[PDB]
Amino acid sequence: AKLSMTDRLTGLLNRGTWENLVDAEYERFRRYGQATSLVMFDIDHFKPVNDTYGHLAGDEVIRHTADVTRNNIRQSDSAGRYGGEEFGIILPETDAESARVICERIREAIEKSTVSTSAGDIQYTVSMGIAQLTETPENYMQWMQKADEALYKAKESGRNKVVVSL
Ligand SMILES: Nc1nc2c(ncn2[C@@H]2O[C@@H]3COP(=O)(O)O[C@H]4[C@@H](O)[C@H](n5cnc6c(=O)[nH]c(N)nc65)O[C@@H]4COP(=O)(O)O[C@H]3[C@H]2O)c(=O)[nH]1
Ligand SMILES: Nc1nc2c(ncn2[C@@H]2O[C@@H]3COP(=O)(O)O[C@H]4[C@@H](O)[C@H](n5cnc6c(=O)[nH]c(N)nc65)O[C@@H]4COP(=O)(O)O[C@H]3[C@H]2O)c(=O)[nH]1
Repeated sequence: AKLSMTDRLTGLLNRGTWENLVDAEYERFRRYGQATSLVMFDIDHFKPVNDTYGHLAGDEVIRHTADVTRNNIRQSDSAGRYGGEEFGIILPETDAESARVICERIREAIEKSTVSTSAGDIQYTVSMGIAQLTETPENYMQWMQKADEALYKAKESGRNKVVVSL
């Protein structure tokens, strides 16, 4: 019964469990210094999508996003549903430049997608933020903060894009 750890709608890890994994990777880094990156991404114009096509359509968009993610990342990477339309991925042994590759592959897969819903045929995009862990963040939440900041820049910078935290 691994139901305590997963999000019902997407099947991905839930926020609580995913964060525990982020914290575990953070401490592993503090000890060993391996390249490791974090991704935080959101579905673009979600509210508008939800308002326009209905919440059921929105759920399908969320489920498809999770499916694209699940089928596009390594079993050693860890994806989680952080919030309503927000997702996160832990990418161990992966530096910033390498993270951009998997992120772009996901971005493109989503961009080329068509969510066949009962309300209509939808096309959407995602904004993504990447933050490779450095010695600066003093706890895992400050690491998450850097990725979230990169995500905001991606959204404000045009959306349907990947931004790496500098
Ligand atoms: N373009 C690209 N896509 C990536 C990359 N890493 C992961 N993916 C995608 O995400 C899935 C990851 O599978 P996995 O759990 O690592 O499990 C993988 C993997 O562990 C193993 N495998 C396949 N090719 C390689 C490889 O070139 N090197 C290693 N070490 N293992 C491989 O077999 C499974 C095959 O999975 P897939 O059907 O290919 O499905 C793959 C793959 O299409 C990547 O570096 N580049
Ligand atoms: N954590 C994580 N990192 C990722 C992922 N996708 C890409 N990267 C990083 O970014 C580089 C992407 O290389 P690529 O152009 O996809 O070119 C890749 C890829 O196309 C192929 N390859 C490796 N593994 C797989 C695989 O599992 N499935 C498939 N289909 N191809 C693979 O060989 C090349 C191996 O590249 P790398 O030396 O591993 O270096 C990789 C990898 O370390 C991912 O899903 N998760």
